[PDB]
Parts: sequence; structure tokens; C-alpha cells
Amino acid sequence: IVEGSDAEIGMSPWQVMLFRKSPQELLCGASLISDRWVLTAAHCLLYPPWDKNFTENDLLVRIGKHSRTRYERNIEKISMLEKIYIHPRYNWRENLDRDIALMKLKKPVAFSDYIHPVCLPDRETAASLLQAGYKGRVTGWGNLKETGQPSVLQVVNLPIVERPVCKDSTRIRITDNMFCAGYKPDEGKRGDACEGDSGGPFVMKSPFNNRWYQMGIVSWGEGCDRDGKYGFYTHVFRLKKWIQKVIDQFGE
Amino acid sequence: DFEEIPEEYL
Amino acid sequence: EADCGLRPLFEKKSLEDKTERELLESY
Ligand SMILES: CCOC(=O)CCN(C(=O)c1ccc2c(c1)nc(CNc1ccc(C(=N)N)cc1)n2C)c1ccccn1
Repeated sequence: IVEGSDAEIGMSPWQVMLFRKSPQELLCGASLISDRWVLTAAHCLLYPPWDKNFTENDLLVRIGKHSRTRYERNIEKISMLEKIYIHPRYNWRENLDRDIALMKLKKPVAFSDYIHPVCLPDRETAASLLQAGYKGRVTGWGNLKETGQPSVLQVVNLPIVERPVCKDSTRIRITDNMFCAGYKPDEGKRGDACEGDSGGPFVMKSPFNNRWYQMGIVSWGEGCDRDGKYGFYTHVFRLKKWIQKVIDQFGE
Repeated sequence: DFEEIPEEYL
Repeated sequence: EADCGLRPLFEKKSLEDKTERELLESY
């Protein structure tokens, strides 16, 4: 997280760390949605340009973490992937359209004070919350500068930008399945996700029922916290039908 | 610079 | 889930974190 802040313990109990078995390293962020499902970006598992194409047995999921590198005994829990599911219509070739994937843990993880799932939104939630100006929150253990690594989980609250501004910030064809967030150059404040953060959650707390809902997944960005650039996120709700069908098809 | 995790997870 | 989005260390015990008010103030 560029221009973020140190997370408080249990502030983001649904935060997941995609961890490479060998070499042991951070791959991306991810989120706990149920006791057997972790949500992340499809590009964390498959992105041919960067030569990325992981299989279940290549990854470990580390849940309950706060510290970046330290194995937090008695606090975190590490799970193995049973099956990975990537959106059948995810466009890695062109613009990372439908950048989302699900990972089914080999066995359910026990919730605790540091491990707890995030709610996925429904039509009405997305409707009332996903509006330009509204601040969501992004968290991660990735780069603190576009071009070090943090010691602890970082957090930054970023406002949702208008579709027009997003489109007018890049040459990439933006789709309805995406939204961008971040502060404008004149807005004073700044902040953004960065390498190591992708696949992670963009959550908002509903002022109606006080729950945290994941509206977005850190998808892509040009650099990290640049003037005039924005972070792009997978529109979680627009693809919930794919999430529902997958979970109530092979899920538990 | 990651800390070794329990071999049990491999 | 019927317990999703309710954090043990905060909501569950009616404690609010350092920056959440900044979110709700933008709605
Ligand atoms: C003309 C050049 O400018 C552009 O228009 C952007 C080009 N472009 C990319 O730069 C690109 C591609 C793939 C990417 C990517 C960025 N970022 C990630 C994931 N990591 C981060 C890193 C940082 C951030 C962030 N700072 N918000 C987010 C995700 N992946 C997998 C692009 C965008 C979408 C689809 C294909 N390419």
C-alpha cells in the first residue's frame, strides 16, 4: 500500500495472503468469504504475459496474519488449495475484464478473533454504496513505494472515482465489470494499492447494517500512486452470479 | 526475507 | 454468511477502528 497506514489487529480479519511454496514468497492478497472459500484476482493464478500460471499444489493460503514475513504461531492458519476456479470469460489478453477467481481450501478454516469472513454484496448493496466519492478501503502487505515492503498489513481508505474520470486516465478499454478508486491530483490526499497487493479486497462498511462488504478486488494499475492515475478493481457484484454458481456447484 | 513455516503444510 | 462482515475485535464488541468514520462520513 502506497500512502497507507499500519493495520490494527483484527481490523481486517478476512485478509488472506496468497503464498508461494517455493520460493516462499507473497503472491497477492485475497479474502475469506466462507470457511472454505477465498476470493482473489484471476491474474494471481493466470497471467501469461508475466508468465504466471499456478496450480493448486503451488500455493499455500495464509489466513489470520498481520505481520508480513513472520510466521504468526497460534494466530494465523495456513491452508492448502483443493481447487482453483477462474472466471471462464476473464480477459487476460486485452484488459483484465472479469479479473476474479475462487479457491476452495482443502479443509475449512476455523474463525477466530483474527480470522472472520467478509460479506459479498447484493444488487441493493452495490447500488447504494458503489457511488463516486464514497470511500472504500484497501489493505495489503505489498510495496510501500512504486519503485520497500511493509512489516505489517497496511490500510488506506480511497474514494470511488467517476466512470468518465477513470476512462480518461488510461488508454485501456474500461468495462462495467470494473471501477477505479483513488484521489485526484488536486484532492490533497493520495494513496493506492501496489505490487504485492493485487487480488486483495476493496471493502466498504454499510451504514445501514454496519457490515463490511467486499465491493472490489485490486485488479490492475499503472505504477503505484501516480498523479492522475487510478487503481482499478474488479466489480464484485457484477460477477456474483458466477460466484454463486461456482460455490453452489462444487462448493461447501 | 520470510520466516520458515511448519513443514507440515507441504 | 449470517455473521459475515461483523468483526470480532470491533463490531462484535461495539468498538470502532481508527479510520472507519472517514468511510461512513463520505456516504
Ligand atoms: C498504456 C499504459 O498504461 C495503461 O493503459 C495500463 C496498461 N496495463 C497495465 O499496466 C497492467 C497490466 C496487468 C497488470 C497490471 C497493469 N497491474 C497488474 C496487477 N498489479 C497491480 C499493481 C498495482 C496496482 C495499483 N497501483 N492499483 C494494482 C494492481 N496486472 C496483472 C494494462 C491494464 C489492464 C489490462 C492490461 N494491461
